[PDB]
Parts: sequence; structure tokens; C-alpha cells
Amino acid sequence: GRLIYTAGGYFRQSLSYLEAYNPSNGSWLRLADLQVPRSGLAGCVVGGLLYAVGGRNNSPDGNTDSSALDCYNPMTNQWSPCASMSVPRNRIGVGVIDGHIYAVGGSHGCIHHSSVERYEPERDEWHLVAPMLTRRIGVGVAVLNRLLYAVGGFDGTNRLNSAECYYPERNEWRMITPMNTIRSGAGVCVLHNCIYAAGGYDGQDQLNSVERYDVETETWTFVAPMRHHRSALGITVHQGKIYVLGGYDGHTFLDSVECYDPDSDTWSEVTRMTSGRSGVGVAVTMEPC
Ligand SMILES: CCCC[C@H]1CCCN1C(=O)[C@H]1CCC[C@@H](c2cccc(-n3ncc(C(=O)O)c3C3CC3)c2)C1
Repeated sequence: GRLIYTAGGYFRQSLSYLEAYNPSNGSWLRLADLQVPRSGLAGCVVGGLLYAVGGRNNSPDGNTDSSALDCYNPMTNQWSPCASMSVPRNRIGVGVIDGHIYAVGGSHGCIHHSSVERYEPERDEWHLVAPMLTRRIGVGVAVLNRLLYAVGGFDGTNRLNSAECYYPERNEWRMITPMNTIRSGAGVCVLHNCIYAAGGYDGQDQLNSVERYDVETETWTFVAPMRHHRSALGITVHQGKIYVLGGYDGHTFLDSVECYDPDSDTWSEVTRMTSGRSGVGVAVTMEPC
């Protein structure tokens, strides 16, 4: 598309911001607020519609895990509730295959989900698919060659380097090569034939390391690290370059936005969000009106 949308997040409380960044002119642009604050959500795009999935409203007067699926139309600049998932999912992963949205893992209270469900925008309906072999909250999700990948996260006791892959036609999950670094709450995306895992939390500190999985070779290879350690960062791809947005570096909620150029293997600070925050949902689509 054209704009990088960031929705929700957390700073002192769950947030309702919807701001769009234009990598062509460096401009930010605040849009319609989310009807319900939510952190640990995920963002995705299907047929020009932006979707905010799961999360959790950490607020003074209470904390409520969200099973919501909200939908934003850039032409109207309006949100609209859509069908709700079977189960609340905080610290969630999502991935799009054949116009369908896969909601992966997440937490509801202290229940850590292995379950997975798929949303069909044409029927406004969810349906549960096969669960993951492992419970994963704060899981990174990526789609490559119509295959879904769940990478890292937290399973209730330990934080994981493990990763697994879902083959839709079989409705089946299988382990793939684990990462070289334990990552939970990382930024996972796809670029070319590789699945990048950036930052996260490894049980002790926030990570700035970045590695990528080559499906052909089935191996993880480290790559130039980010300039800031990050956890609960937003991540997306725009014109063959990765953008990581915000996160927590261990002491401050970052407004830093970094951009990875895979041809030069370098990271550079593109801009800075209008305020520091972690746990945002990110996606990319057309400009609004
Ligand atoms: C609710 C307020 C208190 C938490 C604040 C202060 C300390 C820091 N932090 C935040 O940045 C919060 C903000 C809300 C969203 C939070 C979030 C989003 C996505 C994934 C995860 N996630 N999933 C698994 C694990 C794990 O550790 O294994 C994690 C943690 C990031 C490592 C957490 C981050």
C-alpha cells in the first residue's frame, strides 16, 4: 500500500491511537481512535480494510482481555465492530492467508492459548482450526508461501525459541528449526524468502538482535541488530524494507522507528512516533480520506 498504520498500544494504560505514517514524506497523521483501548493486539489488512485483533485494555478501572475484531475503512476513517473470536486473546499473533485472518495464541487471564481460529471476511465468521503444538502468547506470526508460522512467545512457564509451521490443506502444525535466541513479544515478519524475528524478551533482558529463517535451508541466521533493544514492538514490511515501531527497551517506552534495508544489512532511524508506546498493532494499506 502506501501508509503504515499503528493502532493501540500502551503507555501507563492501554491506548486508542490510530496513527498513519507515510514513508514517502515522513509525515504522521492521527486517525479515528479505537472504540476500546487495547494493548498486545495485532494488526493486519485484507482487501483494503484494516483489522485490529485481540489485545487487552489495561485501564485504571480494570483490565479486560479482548476477543474483539474491529475493522477500519480508510475511505471513511471509521471503525466498525466485526465478529468476535471464540476466546479473548491478549498478546496475540495474526497472519493472512487467502484473504483469511488467522488468530494465533494469546492469553486470557492466566490461560495461555494453543488454540487457533480463522476469520472469513466474506462471512463475518470465525472458526477454530487445529491448535498449535505449544501454547504461545506474545507470539510472532508470519505468512510465507501460503504457510503460517508461529515463532517464539511464552507458554505459561518458559519463554520460547521454538517455532512451528501450519499447513492449511492438512490442518496440521509441525515444528521447524528453533531460533538461536529465546524471543517473546518480538517483531516477526516476512521479507523475500525469509522470516525475520527482531528483538523480544528472552527472560532476562530486551533484545536488539535480529535473525531470519530461510525456508529452503531451514536455518536461522543472525543479521545486523537494531539500534534499540525492543520488546512488544510493532513490525511491518513496506517497499522491501522492514519497519519496527516502538516497544519497551527495559526503562523507557520508545517512540523510535527503525528501518532495516536488507541489501545493505543496516538499520536506520526513519522517524519517531508521536509518543512512546509498546504493544501496538501494525499494518500497511492505502491512504485515508
Ligand atoms: C500492562 C502494563 C505493564 C507492562 C508494561 C510495563 C513493563 C513492560 N510493559 C509493556 O511494555 C507491556 C505493555 C502492554 C503490552 C505488553 C505485551 C505486548 C505483546 C507481547 C507481550 N509479551 N508476551 C509475552 C511476553 C513475555 O514476556 O514472555 C511479553 C512481554 C513483552 C515481553 C507483552 C507489553
